[PDB]
Amino acid sequence: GKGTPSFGKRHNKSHTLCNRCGRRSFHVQKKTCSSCGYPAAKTRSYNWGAKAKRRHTTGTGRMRYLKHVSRRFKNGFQTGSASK
Amino acid sequence: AAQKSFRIKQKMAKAKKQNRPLPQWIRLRTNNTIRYNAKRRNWRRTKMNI
Amino acid sequence: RRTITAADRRMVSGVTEKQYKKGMKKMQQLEKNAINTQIRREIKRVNFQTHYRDELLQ
Amino acid sequence: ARYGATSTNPAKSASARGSYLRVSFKNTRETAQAINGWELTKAQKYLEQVLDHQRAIPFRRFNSSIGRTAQGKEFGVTKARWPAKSVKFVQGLLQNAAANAEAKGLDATKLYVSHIQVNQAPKQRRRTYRAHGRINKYESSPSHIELVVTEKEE
Amino acid sequence: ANLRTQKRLAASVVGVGKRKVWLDPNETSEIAQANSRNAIRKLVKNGTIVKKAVTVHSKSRT
RNA sequence: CUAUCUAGCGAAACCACAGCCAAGGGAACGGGCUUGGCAGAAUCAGCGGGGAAAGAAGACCCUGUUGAGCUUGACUCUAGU
RNA sequence: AGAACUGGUACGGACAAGGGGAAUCUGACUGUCUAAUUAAAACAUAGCAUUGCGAUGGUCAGAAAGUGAUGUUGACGCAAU
RNA sequence: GUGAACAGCCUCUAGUUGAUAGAAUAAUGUAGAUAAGGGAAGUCGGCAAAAUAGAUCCGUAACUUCGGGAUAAGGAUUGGC
RNA sequence: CGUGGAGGUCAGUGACGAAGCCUAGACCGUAAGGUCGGGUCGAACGGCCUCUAGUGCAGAUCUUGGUGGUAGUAGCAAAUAUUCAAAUGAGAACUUUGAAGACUGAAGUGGGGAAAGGUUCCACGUCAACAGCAGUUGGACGUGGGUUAGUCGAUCCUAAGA
RNA sequence: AUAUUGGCGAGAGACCGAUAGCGAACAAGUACAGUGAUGGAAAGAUGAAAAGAACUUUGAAAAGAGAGUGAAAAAGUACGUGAAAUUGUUGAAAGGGAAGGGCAUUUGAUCAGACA
Ligand SMILES: [Zn+2]
Repeated sequence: GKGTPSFGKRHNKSHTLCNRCGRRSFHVQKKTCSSCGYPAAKTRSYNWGAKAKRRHTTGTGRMRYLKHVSRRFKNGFQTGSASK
Repeated sequence: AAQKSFRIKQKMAKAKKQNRPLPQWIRLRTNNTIRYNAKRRNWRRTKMNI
Repeated sequence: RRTITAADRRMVSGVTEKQYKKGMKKMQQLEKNAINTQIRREIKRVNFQTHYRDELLQ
Repeated sequence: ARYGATSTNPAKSASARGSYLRVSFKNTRETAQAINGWELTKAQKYLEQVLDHQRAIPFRRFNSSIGRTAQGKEFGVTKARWPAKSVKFVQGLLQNAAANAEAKGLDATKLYVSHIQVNQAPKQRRRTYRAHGRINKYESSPSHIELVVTEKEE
Repeated sequence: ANLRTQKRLAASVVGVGKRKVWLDPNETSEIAQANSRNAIRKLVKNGTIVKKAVTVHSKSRT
């Protein structure tokens, strides 16, 4: 049977977790993630996946550092002691 | 499985600590829209694909 | 040699036992309402098979 | 607590209500319709005979394809049945109405059941799994029940 | 009450299985406070619990 | 073991409105129209004549200035050599 | 292995457990395939024959390359029918 | 234990005794059996079912690549003491 | 005729009840439609001259949502099989114990494990939902506890290969 | 001088007004499906204020009936108003193998108008 039986022989993964996006996309017979070529330096992105370019792009996360630069520019990238 | 990794175990631990209800004192706040926990998960219904 | 229980932990943080019960009941109810809704709103296009073979020609 | 259309006074009458009950609308309706207009004492005596499988309940509207019997003759019909969940859930509101009355000060010897109506309630839903990899509903038909007793005057 | 876990512990203690164990039916209240395994040991020697005898498989006709 | 009766639980297909016939005419084979025959609540188990029964915007045939798989000494070109 | 005796002639006492024969068509055989309508006389097979090639090579590949399969090979071989 | 046998059948250790139930025994069905006399007349067609079935002894043809065919066919026996 | 919005106007209506909604109650208009009374309800809405459009649905195997008849119907029928008493409890065909009967019958309905699952393990409490009947039971719900390695394995080696 | 459907900050609209307008007015690229690439939703409103129904009583318990809060429970967290299909109870009426409709009138129900 090509169905209800042959869904029974499904117990070994062709995918596991990428260390750069954290989802089950790391093909392991070949070692490349399918949503961001991990060994590759560039993140996988194509301009036909314009939805995918919202689920991963800037603004999605914390923006630990980049959230503060408009605050720092406004003040002129000043430094030193706050004030009296 | 039994002979597992640590990444997996760590994620399972997270999913455990997530598998609790909503604390009732949340519901008494002054502007609250949260009635229950909708990100709830149990091994019968939904498998976490890790 | 024991003092603490979750009940004594939640006594201070607002809800007492009867309010825990009365909260759980409505919490469960609002969890079940949405299930009734999800089943209704899926029931149409759950049985929609992409490649059903229709074992009948003669 | 807004009730249906009762052509009788609230002073000489008591009330009861059950909501979101998990019993079948169709079989509770026929049960209630079998005791409308009756005396309580001759109703509770009758719903207990039902469960003892004497003095059945007639099925007049929701009666298709069911079977015939001999305890329909005192109601004329031939299709009747003995629904012992409808019965219990009704019998437990008669008790409540009698109590409400006895605490309002009404004499339980001349009380009759004036208004009684069953409604449909929201369905509580599930799935049954049919052939060829499909799904179909398998859901209940709950019932609101609403009841009124009043004491017969001239 | 519900002495299923008591029956489990009793088998585990005695060695025999869950089916060669006999808990006295007149002593449910006292068995139920056997929330432990060191209590079962007290009960086996008080006789409230019993290791029933092997069912017999004779070999004489053979 | 079912079906059947009962307690409980309880879907689906399908559905213009619907549901007695004959002949007539009619989109040439009516459940409805016309003329007649007839006609009495509510109904249970079966049945498989019928509802040109249900399933599927016929698959055969044809048309389309719609395509595809394949072949060749068809037209126009091409990797390679 | 044998002999008596014996029974309602029963006795591989339940279970288990080959129907047989004469002929024709076809494929040699064992084997393989259409997972979910075709297990077949089709495919494969050994066996027979033919073709190319002596390495600067035959067949094949690759967008290309200081690139590759056969080839850890060498005609009693590799490749194609 | 039977038996050639990890077959089937029964049992010990261990485990379960769960599968929605009750009552009744109509048609038509699903699954399993029997059948007088005849014995494939049925039917596209012996489809289905039946018969044979184990072990021991005897006896075993045409044809043959001499290896087989072959459990050929075809007969008898089978317990208990 | 009508709808959503715009500019002017009635120094327009209105919490002493706007809009909306129900009304086999009334009036006008051929008609599209407009107006009134009653009940309900609770905050904004209209007539007129003009502007402007995402402007009027019975239909499209229309889209989404919802609800019906059929229907308390088909039907919950493989897996040999259940029964008595008691305890618990609001309540027991189904929970627990005991007694009986029976099954798997060691290529098992036993005892462990690899993949996989992920806390389903164990206890205490509990029944609204789930267990296509029931449920005092539970792989459910709620709260918590729980996995101890110099010797088992990974770790190390290399195969096809990358 | 020019470009700028991205980012940061500002101002506005003869625009949509929760099946609309961004897919997302809400814990939305969330839940969920799929091996994976990718796909991808639903879901806003109690009231001015929780004052969120003390207390009594029947019940095993949910809940009910009384009480009570409130301007209003015809606002009781299933909460703004709360349409229709569909459904229950009551009341009226009719009803031989359909129902419904058009003209005309009887009978019944209702409305009319005072012309004081
Ligand atoms: Zn990745």
